[PDB]
Amino acid sequence: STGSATTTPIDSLDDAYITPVQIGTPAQTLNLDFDTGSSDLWVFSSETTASEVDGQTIYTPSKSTTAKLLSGATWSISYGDGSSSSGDVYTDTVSVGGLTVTGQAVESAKKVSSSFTEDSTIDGLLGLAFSTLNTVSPTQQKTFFDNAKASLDSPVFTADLGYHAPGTYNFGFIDTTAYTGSITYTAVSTKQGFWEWTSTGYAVGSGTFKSTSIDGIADTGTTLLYLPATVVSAYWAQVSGAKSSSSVGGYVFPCSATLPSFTFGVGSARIVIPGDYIDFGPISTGSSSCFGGIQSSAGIGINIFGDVALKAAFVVFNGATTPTLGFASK
Repeated sequence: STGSATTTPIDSLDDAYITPVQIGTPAQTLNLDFDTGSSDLWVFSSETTASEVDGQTIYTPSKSTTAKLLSGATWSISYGDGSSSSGDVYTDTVSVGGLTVTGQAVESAKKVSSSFTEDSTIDGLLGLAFSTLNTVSPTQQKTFFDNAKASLDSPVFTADLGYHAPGTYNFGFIDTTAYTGSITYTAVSTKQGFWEWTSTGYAVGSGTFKSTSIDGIADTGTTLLYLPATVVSAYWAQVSGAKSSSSVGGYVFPCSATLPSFTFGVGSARIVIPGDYIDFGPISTGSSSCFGGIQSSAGIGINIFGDVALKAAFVVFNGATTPTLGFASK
């Protein structure tokens, strides 16, 4: 089997992407944030505290003939941005882009933090990291991808995120028309539960490539590119007027400046992030100070190849017995 679903930016900055997912019988369609940096499929629901729901579409398990309480099971998650959610669990039929999993754990939110309430466009998350990070207790649950794997034509999914435009998540096949050149594959460590890999270096604009190992995660659920402070400083030093602002919480630059591209290494291959992808617009409405799309990872504890980086590539998440990551230009 295979599946193919379009993913769409939630706003004009590409802050996140939503993908429609069918849950239950008859189908209830929710728009979920596909997140290769976590491993829980959770949704706003009829059980979510009413005051914490503001415009989201909710899953109502009582209206699904295929929903079953996963008795005794609870979940609770916190994300890198300080947001969180928790609740109980149902199993139900879940389909993404034509690909159906029966018995998928659907984690129903009883509580969500303010960031989720305030984002009316995101009805929940669909985790695509390794199932070892799943938070369901007492019995850890498998991700949608892990459940689908044995039925898929090939044990892979791909992320083809758009710049200020829709893109695609495919399951079970590699669309050879969706990228240019070849796909370069690189080793993954699953020791932390992430799609963790090592970039071979970077270049700023037309500058010489610096060969240096950068360990990080491929995370579709993070907006920006977070790299070591040395790398990030070298980038912003090439932007007139750029500075790190502790009041704003990162590097800002005058909206009159031209942004250089940023290249990262995948083995001997190179992915070029165009300068425009690094512009996240005014820090506040009407400001001439713009927020940068490359920021320091210092104090996160991990480097994160988020959407800024991934949307510059066609990315293969290979869940074979020995997992790997593939990157192609497009």
